[PDB]
Amino acid sequence: KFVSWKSRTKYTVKPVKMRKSGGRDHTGRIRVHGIGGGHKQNYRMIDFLRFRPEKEKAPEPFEEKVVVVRYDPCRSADIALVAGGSRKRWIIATENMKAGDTILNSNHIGRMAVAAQEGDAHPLGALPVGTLINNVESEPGRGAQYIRAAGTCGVLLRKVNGTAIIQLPSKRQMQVLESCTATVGRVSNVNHNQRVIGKAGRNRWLGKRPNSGLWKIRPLPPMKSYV
Amino acid sequence: AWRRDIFGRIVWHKFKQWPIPWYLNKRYNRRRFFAMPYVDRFIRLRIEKHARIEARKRSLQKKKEKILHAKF
Amino acid sequence: GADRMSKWTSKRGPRTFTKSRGAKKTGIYTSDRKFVQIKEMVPEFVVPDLTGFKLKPYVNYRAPAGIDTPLTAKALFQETVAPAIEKDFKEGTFDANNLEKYGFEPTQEGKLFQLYPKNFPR
Amino acid sequence: PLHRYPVHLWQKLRLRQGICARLPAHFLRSLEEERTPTPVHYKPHGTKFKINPKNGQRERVEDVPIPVHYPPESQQGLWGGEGLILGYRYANNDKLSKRVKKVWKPQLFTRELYSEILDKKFTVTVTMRTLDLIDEAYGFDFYILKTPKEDLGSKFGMDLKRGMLLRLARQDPHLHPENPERRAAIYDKYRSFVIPEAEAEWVGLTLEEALEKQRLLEEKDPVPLFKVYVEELVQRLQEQVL
Amino acid sequence: AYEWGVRSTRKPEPRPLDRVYEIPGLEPITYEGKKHFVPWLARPIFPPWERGWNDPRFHRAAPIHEQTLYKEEPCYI
Amino acid sequence: RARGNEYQPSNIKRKHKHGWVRRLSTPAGVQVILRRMLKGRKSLSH
RNA sequence: AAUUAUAUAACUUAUCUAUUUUAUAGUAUAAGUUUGAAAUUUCGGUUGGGGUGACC
RNA sequence: UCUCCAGGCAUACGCGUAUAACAACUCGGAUAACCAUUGUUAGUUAAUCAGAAUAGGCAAUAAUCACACUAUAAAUCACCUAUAACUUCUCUGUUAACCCAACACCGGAAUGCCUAAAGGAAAGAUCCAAAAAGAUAAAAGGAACUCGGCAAACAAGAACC
RNA sequence: GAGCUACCUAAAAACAAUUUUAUGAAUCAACUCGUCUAUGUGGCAAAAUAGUGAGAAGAUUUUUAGGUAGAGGUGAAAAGCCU
Ligand SMILES: [Mg+2]
Ligand SMILES: [Mg+2]
Ligand SMILES: [Mg+2]
Ligand SMILES: [Mg+2]
Ligand SMILES: [Mg+2]
Ligand SMILES: [Mg+2]
Ligand SMILES: [Mg+2]
Ligand SMILES: [Mg+2]
Ligand SMILES: [Mg+2]
Ligand SMILES: [Mg+2]
Ligand SMILES: [Mg+2]
Ligand SMILES: [Mg+2]
Ligand SMILES: [Mg+2]
Ligand SMILES: [Mg+2]
Ligand SMILES: [Mg+2]
Ligand SMILES: [Mg+2]
Ligand SMILES: [Mg+2]
Ligand SMILES: [Mg+2]
Ligand SMILES: [Mg+2]
Ligand SMILES: [Mg+2]
Ligand SMILES: [Mg+2]
Ligand SMILES: [Mg+2]
Ligand SMILES: [Mg+2]
Ligand SMILES: [Mg+2]
Repeated sequence: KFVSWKSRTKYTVKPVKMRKSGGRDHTGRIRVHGIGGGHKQNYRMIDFLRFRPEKEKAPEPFEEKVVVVRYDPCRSADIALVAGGSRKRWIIATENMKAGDTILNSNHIGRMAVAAQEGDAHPLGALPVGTLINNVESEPGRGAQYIRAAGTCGVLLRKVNGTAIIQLPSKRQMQVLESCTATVGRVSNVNHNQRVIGKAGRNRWLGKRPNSGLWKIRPLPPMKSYV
Repeated sequence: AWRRDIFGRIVWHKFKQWPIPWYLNKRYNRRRFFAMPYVDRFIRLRIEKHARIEARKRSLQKKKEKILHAKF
Repeated sequence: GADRMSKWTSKRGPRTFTKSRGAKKTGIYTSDRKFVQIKEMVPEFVVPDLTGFKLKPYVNYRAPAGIDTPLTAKALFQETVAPAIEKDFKEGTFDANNLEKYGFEPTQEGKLFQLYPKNFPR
Repeated sequence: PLHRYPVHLWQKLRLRQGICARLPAHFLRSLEEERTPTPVHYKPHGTKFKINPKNGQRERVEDVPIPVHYPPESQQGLWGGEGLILGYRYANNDKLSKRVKKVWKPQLFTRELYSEILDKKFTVTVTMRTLDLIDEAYGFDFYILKTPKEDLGSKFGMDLKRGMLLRLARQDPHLHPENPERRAAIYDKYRSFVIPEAEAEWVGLTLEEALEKQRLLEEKDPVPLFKVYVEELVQRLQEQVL
Repeated sequence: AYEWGVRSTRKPEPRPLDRVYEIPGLEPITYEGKKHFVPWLARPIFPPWERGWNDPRFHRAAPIHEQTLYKEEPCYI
Repeated sequence: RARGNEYQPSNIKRKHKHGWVRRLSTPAGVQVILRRMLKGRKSLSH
């Protein structure tokens, strides 16, 4: 009888009502522990393909205007409503975004290095080595999946041929095609890790239930005696 | 029509009036006019249950005739 | 602790539970939560004029009851259809195609009163 | 009390009464007859007698077919009589070890097969045994046509056979139209399998399908008794004139 | 590019057609004559149904492009 | 606390948990009905 | 503890595919090897209370 | 009429005639009177209380007297474009001292209004024993009690492991 | 079999007065719980009564409907709870 709430097909900026799980599945059994209750939250559909040219428009660099930088219940980072043409869409906001700012979204792969302005989306080929990036996408056109948490920045270590090495926030090095799109700068809420929950009740507000109260090398035969 | 219900019996089904044909009516289609294989064991049990009732009735008649002829 | 043997009726259960007592519907509930009664859906009693009628509820005990002969299709056919066909056969003006001339109905569709499926109440 | 007939005869009794009795005689023969399929999962005994090695005496031997489970999915394919063997094994292959549940599964493949009589390519789930059997039969059409119901072991396989047989029986010009010479060649190649049109209709049908078919054949609206009595009246009147 | 609407919530894909339909020249035996579904017979294919008259309570609108006032040029309201 | 009052009547729960439609929804439930029919129960379900 | 252990997870060889000049990759299955989620079964006898040593 | 007591009236869920009158005095109420019992007859009345056309486009801006403010846990069809239809009141709930606890059970039981204008009766009659239970009062003393200031107190303060 | 109980999902509800650095703060009702004592021990009760006590804007309490089922479920682990 469990139907997922993720049943909306059309992108909108209207907040969407979310149903909580509690850690259960469609079967109805707990699959993950520590999830329950919390404050009621609304989902704001984020757009992780920064370079999405508007409908009935050419695939060339375009600009968008930042309406407001909001607080997101569903994320550690903060989101920004950005407007361009006749379209509004939520996006992830970088460290220094402000209302009224203008951000570029470019398809052009610069033969030479492109000056890096935080918040603008360029193909990794355009960027020069060493520039901090966020909201990287593993495959061209896939959509951002990495470095989209609060304060996380990835360095662009190297570019050779049509491939670049991206150092993920965990220091795990990844490689992608330079056609892949990344957003310059680190993600907002750079001080998210400095927060102090302070009391147990605050965690219960965040939908986190308390942990359970419950409290292996095998020697080889030569070593079994000497264990 | 003569139809088999989900319990394995044969019953006369009275039709109803509808504004749409049967294949487009979702309420009607949810009704089942067939029995699955798990019903055959119950079908035999009814036959045997009924056969016992008939056997007892016939025996009792024969016993009752004895009383009549003995009495008269 | 519930009663399993008594009938399920609208008096029982919560307020949300409702069901009919067998009265035929006389209208439709449209959108906006409005009842719209349909004049055609409301049964109309066809009552005859009883002035000058000689039949009363009871009969004389001296009135002889007749031999019971339930009406059959053959009995109806002989009384109504047989004389016409017999007369026409003697004159020779009879053919299979024109059975409708004697009162046959090829189909019940288009009739106000259909014999099968019946479309009128008693 | 007791039932008049043993339980194993109950199916035969039903086929002998009711709408089942009205089914064609040839169709009932297929239902009535029980024939064992060709061995697949066990080696048959070559002889009817062998010498028991211990006592050195001639002993009668019999073939006991292994019980095989045929999943409902197999009815959508052309498995070559293969099925699932649900059984047990002895761990380490010694009688004194544990008895363990074991299921032996056939290796299934999806292949494209072309039927000349139907001139259509089907995608079918198949085993290597079926491909070998088709090779032995010299074509997909021959395999379907030659193989009996028991060995074919597929409702889809039986359905294909009905189509081929009906196509041959009618000499339908729908096969390769505009090339009457090619149509004739195909029909001639498979001429051995031609049977009467009536028989081909009922090939491969299940009992439920047959009953529905027979019900449709005999379905009729009742005759208005007005017509019936008129016919009786006309005949009597006509006879009187004679 | 992320697609909105998880597949589990979408209308389920139609069940595949019975293989008897694939066979040319063969008329499948279906439960149409019965006037009810049965698990062991072929599923009928019904032609689109037309009531033969207009029912206001169950009116169905035409698509946008078939509307009389459909115009190529957008009008911002 | 005092026990014995575990029945907290609710007609919606009763018909949904033990009703006709609930019993016919699964083959196991249909077999429940068949058993009660063979015994001769006056009440097949709630 | 003894017996098992297509729960997973790896591998190897077949099988089946593609390619390949023999190589690669894969894999509706079969047979092995490694892990063990589990399963099944048992708690000999003499020894104040034990511990221990012993004994049959 | 008097004496005294202080959760009452509605709705929801549930219950299913326990409702009311008459007649009975077998059974039921743990006894009578009287009926909650038996039999017969009656009852609960609603357009406002309560239950029960289609296809498109589209949304940044809590609540808290919402103003000032502050905040964080980030918080509820409409409107528009077209299409279609072009005057209607039937059906169902409505009684009660009632439900879940085997009982006319010192128990359990949601919300709104109100705190006596509503709702009720702790004593069948008599007697004034022991033991037992509860309440109040205490000469002198004030923890000498007891495993322990348990319980009670005109006390209800301080401090340390 | 989750109308009890354990946990969860959806939709709802309740919190007076008094102080406060403005809150899993304080005092104390309604409400929730159940510290200690006496009574009761076939009891009013198959866990209650009478006092005395703990929390009482929160990790609070409570209502309606739904969910997870025994080789299992749930568990702020008592091997506690699942009529
Ligand atoms: Mg711990
Ligand atoms: Mg009980
Ligand atoms: Mg409850
Ligand atoms: Mg009286
Ligand atoms: Mg008495
Ligand atoms: Mg009364
Ligand atoms: Mg009475
Ligand atoms: Mg009333
Ligand atoms: Mg009790
Ligand atoms: Mg009063
Ligand atoms: Mg007294
Ligand atoms: Mg005192
Ligand atoms: Mg004193
Ligand atoms: Mg002392
Ligand atoms: Mg002393
Ligand atoms: Mg004390
Ligand atoms: Mg519940
Ligand atoms: Mg308050
Ligand atoms: Mg507090
Ligand atoms: Mg306190
Ligand atoms: Mg305190
Ligand atoms: Mg808990
Ligand atoms: Mg412990
Ligand atoms: Mg312990």
